[PDB]
Amino acid sequence: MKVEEILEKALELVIPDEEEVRKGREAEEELRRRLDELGVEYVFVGSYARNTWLKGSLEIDVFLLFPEEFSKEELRERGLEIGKAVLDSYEIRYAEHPYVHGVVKGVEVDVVPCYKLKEPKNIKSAVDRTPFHHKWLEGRIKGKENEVRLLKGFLKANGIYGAEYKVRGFSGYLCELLIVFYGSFLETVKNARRWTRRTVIDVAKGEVRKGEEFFVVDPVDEKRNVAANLSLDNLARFVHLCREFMEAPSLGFFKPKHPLEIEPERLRKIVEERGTAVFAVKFRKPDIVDDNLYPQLERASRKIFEFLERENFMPLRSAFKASEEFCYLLFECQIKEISRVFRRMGPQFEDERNVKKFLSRNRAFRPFIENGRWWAFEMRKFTTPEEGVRSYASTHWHTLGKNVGESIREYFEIISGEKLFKEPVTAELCEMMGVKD
RNA sequence: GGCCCGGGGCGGUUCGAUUCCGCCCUGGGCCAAC
Repeated sequence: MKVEEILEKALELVIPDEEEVRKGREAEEELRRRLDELGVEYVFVGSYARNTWLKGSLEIDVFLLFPEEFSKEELRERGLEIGKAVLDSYEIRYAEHPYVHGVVKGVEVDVVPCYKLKEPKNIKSAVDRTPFHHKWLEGRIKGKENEVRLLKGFLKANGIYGAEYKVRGFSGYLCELLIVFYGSFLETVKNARRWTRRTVIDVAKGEVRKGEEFFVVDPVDEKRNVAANLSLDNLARFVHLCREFMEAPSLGFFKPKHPLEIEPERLRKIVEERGTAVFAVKFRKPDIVDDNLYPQLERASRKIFEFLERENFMPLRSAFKASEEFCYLLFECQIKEISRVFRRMGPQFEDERNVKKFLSRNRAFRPFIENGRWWAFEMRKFTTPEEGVRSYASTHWHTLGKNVGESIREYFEIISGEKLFKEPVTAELCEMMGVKD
């Protein structure tokens, strides 16, 4: 029941079984013939090429090497022609530039056009850097592929594995550079417990130093940070997770946690006990990709959250959730209702000019002096958090992200009470309020 | 699309705004996309 014991059992959840490996070998085999029959210059990259793909995530990456001189237009057109001819079923995908996705003998395949270059300089898109990334990795990761899978499964089970915006976690590539550096999953974990928000891991120089931010320098390009999109809080959760695993190893660290759904009745009671204002802003999800949507959701929550704090509603935390249908921005505040009156600081008494202007304003209550300066009693246009956001969101829609903002400008409502407990947000709310059990 | 740094114009709020809330032009850096 010590680390060694647990990892043996974990490998079973991360390493693909013969029937999954075989399924892939057969797709690769068949895909190679289709490509060779056309005399196409390609290279298999990704975790499939390096047998480091996590169980249940089999997907073959085929990058087509195109002459340096070609125009981006050719790469896409000839690439679209090739993927079309070699796949059982195809579908155009769009990244920095479009490529093709499809299936071959039952397995997911990406046919990506890229430039064939020597020396990282002259990379025109991220996809061009990939070949170099693969080259640097194949000779060094060999032999440690299951250590990579253990790390992938760990991060996945704990909701931090992708590097895309919906996760802001540790990309696959980052995982492999980590194993090449520490040597194994256990060593990465042990040392990770010592990581700070200032850590810098330079793989090429086999060094660790103090920087201005968490920075894992790319072996193929010193100016690039592989963990660039690893959020500060996700970094923190990881570090904390390593301390815990080492303090009490468990196979649970590799098993996805159950949704743990709660009955809305119990949620209602908890919000009651808390005495806070819990509400959400609902609008229609713009028809855009997660990579453009989630950052907008993050911006939206933040701007409204900031409106809540300078307006004295004492917000505790915010959250958000997207469905096929709608989007929700969640909030919990300490103040359900504030007075209409509030004090406004005015000029110091010896300032005859401004004092005169400050008193020239007609107010309902008459200003006073306190500690050498004038203060005025003012009245608010709103006295509840919900009342405030309905105002803010109605006039500041344009600052809530291009798309999300435009969607809220055309429609939005603030839900609270029993009506909120009935939305597909009970999970986000429990995580927001720490609801344990 | 989001984040960072910088320019040129405005609106609102305020006794007082480069300084708070925002809107248009605009230069460069970076991130996700395998």
